[PDB]
Amino acid sequence: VELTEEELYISKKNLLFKRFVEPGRLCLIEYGPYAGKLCFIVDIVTITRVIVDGAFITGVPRMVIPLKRLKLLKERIKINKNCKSGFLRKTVNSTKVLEEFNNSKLGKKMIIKKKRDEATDFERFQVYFAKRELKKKMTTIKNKKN
Amino acid sequence: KTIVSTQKVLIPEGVKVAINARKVTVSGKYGTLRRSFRHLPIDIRLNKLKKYIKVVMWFGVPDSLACIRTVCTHLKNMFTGVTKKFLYKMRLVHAHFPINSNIVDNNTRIEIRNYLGEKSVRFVKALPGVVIEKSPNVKDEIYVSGADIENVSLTAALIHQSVLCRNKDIRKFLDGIYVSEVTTV
Amino acid sequence: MYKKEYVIDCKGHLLGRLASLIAKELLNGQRIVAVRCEDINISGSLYRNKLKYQEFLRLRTNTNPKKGPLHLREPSKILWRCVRGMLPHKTYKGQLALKKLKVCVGMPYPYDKKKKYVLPSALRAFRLKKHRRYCRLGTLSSRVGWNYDTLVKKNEVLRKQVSKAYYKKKVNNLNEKKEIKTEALNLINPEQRQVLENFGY
Amino acid sequence: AIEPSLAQLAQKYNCQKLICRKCYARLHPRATNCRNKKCGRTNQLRPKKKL
Amino acid sequence: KACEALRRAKYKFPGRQKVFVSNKWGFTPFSKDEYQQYKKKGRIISDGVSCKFIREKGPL
Amino acid sequence: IDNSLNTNIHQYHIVGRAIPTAKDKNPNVYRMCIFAKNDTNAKSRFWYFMKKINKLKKSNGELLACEQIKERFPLRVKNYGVLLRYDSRTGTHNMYKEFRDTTKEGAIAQLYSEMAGRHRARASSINIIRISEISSSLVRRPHIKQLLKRRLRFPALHLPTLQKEYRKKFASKRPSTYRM
RNA sequence: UUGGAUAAGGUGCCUAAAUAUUCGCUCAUGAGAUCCCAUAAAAGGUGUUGGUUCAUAUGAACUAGCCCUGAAAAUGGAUGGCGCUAAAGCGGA
Ligand SMILES: O[C@H](c1cc(C(F)(F)F)nc2c(C(F)(F)F)cccc12)[C@@H]1CCCCN1
Ligand SMILES: [Mg+2]
Ligand SMILES: [Mg+2]
Ligand SMILES: [Mg+2]
Ligand SMILES: [Mg+2]
Ligand SMILES: [Mg+2]
Repeated sequence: VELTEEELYISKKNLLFKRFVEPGRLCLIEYGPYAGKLCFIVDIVTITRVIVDGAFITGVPRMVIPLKRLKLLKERIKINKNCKSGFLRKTVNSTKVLEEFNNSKLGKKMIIKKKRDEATDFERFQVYFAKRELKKKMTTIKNKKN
Repeated sequence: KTIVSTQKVLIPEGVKVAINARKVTVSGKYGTLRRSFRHLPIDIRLNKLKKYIKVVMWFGVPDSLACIRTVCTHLKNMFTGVTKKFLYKMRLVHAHFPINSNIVDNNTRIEIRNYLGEKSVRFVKALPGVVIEKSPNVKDEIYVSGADIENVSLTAALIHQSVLCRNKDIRKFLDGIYVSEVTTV
Repeated sequence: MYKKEYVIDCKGHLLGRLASLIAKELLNGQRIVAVRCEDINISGSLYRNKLKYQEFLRLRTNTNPKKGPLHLREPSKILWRCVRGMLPHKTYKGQLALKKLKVCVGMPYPYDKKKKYVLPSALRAFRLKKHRRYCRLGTLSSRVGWNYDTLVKKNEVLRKQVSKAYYKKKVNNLNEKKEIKTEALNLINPEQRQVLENFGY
Repeated sequence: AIEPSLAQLAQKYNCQKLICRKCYARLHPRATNCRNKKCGRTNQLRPKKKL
Repeated sequence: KACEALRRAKYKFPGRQKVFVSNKWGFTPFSKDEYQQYKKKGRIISDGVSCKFIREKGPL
Repeated sequence: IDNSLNTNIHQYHIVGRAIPTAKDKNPNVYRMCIFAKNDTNAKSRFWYFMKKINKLKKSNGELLACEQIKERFPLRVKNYGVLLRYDSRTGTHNMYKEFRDTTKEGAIAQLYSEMAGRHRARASSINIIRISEISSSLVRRPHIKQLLKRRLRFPALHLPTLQKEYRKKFASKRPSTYRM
């Protein structure tokens, strides 16, 4: 039996708790040897511990972690509970979830940060120069407006 | 610890329910009631398309569940109030001296005179938004009414306190106003 | 703690922890202005806190109360006292550190235009479970005779309006800046523009 | 002059309660414990003495 | 009732005591079931309170 | 590999027997799994148990074998039932607790913590009598039953544990515990 | 004497070192806080947290942790102080 127009309501009904820890949630590891790394929730051990797996695209092996060490992302991909690592890899690649994540604000900012970190002095200088140029132009525009 | 605990509070027909952050506000036939619940961790949610409102609590011991239940009950009470005024019938029993009950200031501030014959005036003011009426049917009873199930109750309690005697045998001196019936209009 | 003067917004903080945080910084060599001290929270139930305060008050010097424990009942004053407690104030360095601290109720003259900082490891929202009883410091102060609470609140409210007004203007300015940036990104140089894009800006 | 029903009602409040054998607290007539902290919530309850 | 009595008594001793219901038959050092079994094959003679167990040792 | 998360409790199969004597040429060999932090500790535990049970002491017996058993499927959630004997300040008690974990060792580690926390029972005072994997039809403890739920889902209410790099005592704007 | 690495103990600040991580347990209208050590008990507790034994998802009885009562002295007042409750308490790892 269908909903007809209740579907819309369901879609747009504010839920206080988005991002549930559950199989196939994206997840940014915050604390430990692995941090800033992405990793998917495979199974769940207890109310406090979960098994994560960073699909061989990511560097992080299947392992148990405290949920406290994870920050849930808006991303999810439907997966069978008992899904092995290979299967996970297959699915995520297919769905292009990583790309989506990157596109998203947080992912973008992370990537920017990474770029900043990895930059050469010259590159930094180039950026500075660009900024200066923009400021000049911006200043001119402001003057014109005035 | 119990992962998920839920309680469904069915809303009546002619009730305008409005929640945000545990600050529930209900509009009805007999006034608007606002009562915050932001002292317990609860993600209460509306269902405006259909009926009912859902109170859900994640994790937490039995205490949490109890709290949730209490909240639900409160909500129900509020709904009831909005639909219909909460009638608190208060009968005053006297052994010798008839209790002179005088209502003033728009059915607020009930003045109690000649209790046990002390010739003094007992002043008891009603809470915000609660009407106090006298008997149209019998000879003694006093109606305490007005939306909020809580406020009315409080008022009644206050009235009772104002009445009750002091340093004498309470089993012999049964004089005073007492809550006879807890009903709705 | 390498800034000239840190202004700390004391609202939503947990007292003792906040004090501790302050003290170390002071010792290191940092000018701290603890601002808006009426809204500092204590982890005990309000009544318990009140009782404790009363007890403290009771311990005065028996011979001549002109000396001994001065029971300063202003929230800011209380905070200051707490800070002092966590310091070697009997030496010279400690004294200096103490002096460096400045406490304010609400927000006064210069500390409305200065950036207000928050200590996240001391916040009530991050240090207390939400089923435990907490106590606002201002309320406590009022209970143990401070009087100037309502006035303070009023002042705060007044300030808020001003802040809002200022905030609107700021927002507008930001928007304008953004617009300008959008306009001018096409007026630079291609490669440079690309580079800029790459590095987030 | 106390009409029976009224009297009964009065009793309901003033008389038909329990009492803590330790701190004398007036308790509901169906209570199992003291409710008061000083007796350490004793289970030692007696009925309110009638007449 | 016995247990209750014991508990009451305990209220009067010093230190820490405990009421302990036994799987024994009663003062006799045999489990109830064991005692029953013995009775069934008649390897036990009851005197007064205490009972003797035939050990297969004495002369005829 | 994480070195902050790990609990160094392993399981060891130990086999030992009393030294043969002229009067008892063919002694009886005893085997057990023992949960302990290192191999020597495991051995010691085994010896203690032998002492408790049979007439045997380390001085008149010999260890035949010590294995160290690794979990076969260290990434499969399993529901563990455990039986314990523990000593309180007031006396001695038997008990059964259940722990959902990914390895026997992990379960044991959990258990030790639990006993320490809930009963103030120190490691010395506990004797693990059997841990076995319980099927989901025989789960008796509600805190494990709940987990065994079908399409289980829960939000994340835990407070962020930032790295001591991005942990700063001065913050710009008041952080948010809500997240999402 | 210099440099190193520890011991006992600690690592919120005083106070050098964790507002470390990890799993529990505690809320106290006179919490608790580490050998000697600077006190607390019998008896309770429909406080909560585990258990055990029973009975027909309730009713029992018990049991032990923390907590509460029991817990009253004289200058003011002392986990060393400040404080601390998603502990900076108690039991661990
Ligand atoms: O340390 C406690 C205490 C003191 C003072 C202070 F000295 F600043 F007024 N304020 C306290 C507060 C306060 F009210 F938040 F300031 C709460 C709890 C205990 C306090 C007192 C001191 C005497 C013995 C224990 N209670
Ligand atoms: Mg040296
Ligand atoms: Mg060293
Ligand atoms: Mg230091
Ligand atoms: Mg304090
Ligand atoms: Mg310390």
